[PDB]
Amino acid sequence: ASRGVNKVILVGNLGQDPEVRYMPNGGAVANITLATSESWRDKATGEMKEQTEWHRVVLFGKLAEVASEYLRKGSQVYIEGQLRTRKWTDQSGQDRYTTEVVVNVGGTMQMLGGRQGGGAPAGGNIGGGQPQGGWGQPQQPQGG
Amino acid sequence: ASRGVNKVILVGNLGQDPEVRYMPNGGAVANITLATSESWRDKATGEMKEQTEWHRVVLFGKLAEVASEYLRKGSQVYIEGQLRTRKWTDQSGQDRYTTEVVVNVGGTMQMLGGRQGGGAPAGGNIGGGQPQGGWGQPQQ
Amino acid sequence: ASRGVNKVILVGNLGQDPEVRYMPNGGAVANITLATSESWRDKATGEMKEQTEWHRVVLFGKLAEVASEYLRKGSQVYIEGQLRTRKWTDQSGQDRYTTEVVVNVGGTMQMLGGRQGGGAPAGGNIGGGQPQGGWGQPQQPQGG
Amino acid sequence: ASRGVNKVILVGNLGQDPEVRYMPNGGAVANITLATSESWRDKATGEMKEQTEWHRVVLFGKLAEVASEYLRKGSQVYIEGQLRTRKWTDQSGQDRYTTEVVVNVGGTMQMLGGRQGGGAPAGGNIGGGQPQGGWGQPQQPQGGN
Repeated sequence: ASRGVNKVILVGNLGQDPEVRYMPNGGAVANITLATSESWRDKATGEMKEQTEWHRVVLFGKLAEVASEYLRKGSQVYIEGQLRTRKWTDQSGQDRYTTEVVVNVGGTMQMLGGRQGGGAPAGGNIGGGQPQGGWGQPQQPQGG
Repeated sequence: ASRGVNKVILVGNLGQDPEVRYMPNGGAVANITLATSESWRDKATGEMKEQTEWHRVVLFGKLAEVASEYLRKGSQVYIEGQLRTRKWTDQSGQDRYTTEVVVNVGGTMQMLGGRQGGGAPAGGNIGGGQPQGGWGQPQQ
Repeated sequence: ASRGVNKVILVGNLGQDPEVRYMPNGGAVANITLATSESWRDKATGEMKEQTEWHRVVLFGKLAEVASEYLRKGSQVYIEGQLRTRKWTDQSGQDRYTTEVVVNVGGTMQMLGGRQGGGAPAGGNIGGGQPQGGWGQPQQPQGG
Repeated sequence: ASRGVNKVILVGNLGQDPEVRYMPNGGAVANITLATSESWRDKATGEMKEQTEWHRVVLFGKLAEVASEYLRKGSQVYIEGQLRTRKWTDQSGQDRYTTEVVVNVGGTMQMLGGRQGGGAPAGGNIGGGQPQGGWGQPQQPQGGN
């Protein structure tokens, strides 16, 4: 199996506001930044040192939409995506940018306090109802 | 709630030999490279496409020493680490590198590897095998 | 190779207050009940539906200590542990108990902030989960 | 929030063949057993110890079919599912089973392998030269013929 597993689990706070960008052709796309912290008391004559990691997280589809309307700086989110390193030339110099992508297998949930609203957090993809209560149709799958 | 969780879980193959490097203090470090990939079929863009991500993964201490002597090009491995973005200066201007760090509460496990085996059966391999006929070859 | 990977990740809230106990033989122990749920629209009838899962989590040492002095009913927590199925005779009938154990490698983290004592959400308890009861249960502790 | 996260990640060997079974209403279903282990370098009277866990995994849909056709006892797999405790009763007194359910967001991947797999140690290679079509899209120091 050359495929393998590429998973990133994050729980952190948006160190800044969500940058949403709609694309009437491919869909919307939000870019947020999450910080994770580590505290250890030590080193010289100092009281507990801190070190925070900032993570570039890119949301697609409905997740980027949900984000945009309900997420703001300071929000606490749980994120499940995969790593993506992309190349680009800043002018003549080749550069690489690593980010955490939230595709269809991944997800995001608003933490902090209080849940969402009507059937959320979610994201149209897999599911449905397919009520089976007509004059027949007892054969084929109930769908869903 | 201000510390969050930073966890990377990876299963993939090394694309090189465990480049181990000791740093003036004792403990050693192994900079390994792992690959994971996704294969998309479709046709709108062609026939069958495939993206393969290359992860920069760093090991420290025992796990580094383990990796060097056991892990090789092709070795499949499981990893639990955290994401670290570090700054270095080649031609100045500053370059940022995101690596998968496997430190203390992180871990790496060898698949189909590890060697040495797992101790032994507290009821077999005493000197030959099991009763009835002979030392039952079928052990798997 | 042989060991394998046994990992569980959970995010949810306590359905009750923590159940601790100290015993000079390994420190402390704590029992927690977490609920995870799934919003269920269900329009075939018009009204919403639910389905919450209850997970038995056991914390040890520091985390057990921390849990008692900080964790309270309704508290939202993040748990990383492993599965352990233990056997026991309840007085003739042999039973099995699968729970979520947080050992050294595992972890626990509170998803709120600097709140006095513990933290009990003045939200409530939505219906739609726990398709069973729980009065006069077996178990085989008795001690401390 | 109410929802929460119910995720289980497993890497182990099948303890037996994938006991698969179809059914009218529900599509394909398949029950499998998975083992994982952990041993401490301690010692009591000589050696160390061993404590393997057996997990009850449930697969649905195409996954259960794949398990049946290609999964074998001893096969090493990676699993991602959610924990589900189901109540039941075959005699009385009610029984509660906790299992690993693999579905939608879940996934299952066959592990195993071999080793490096040298390019051309001793097998032969034929299929176009090397200069034409090397490295990335742009040129940059590379033979082009």
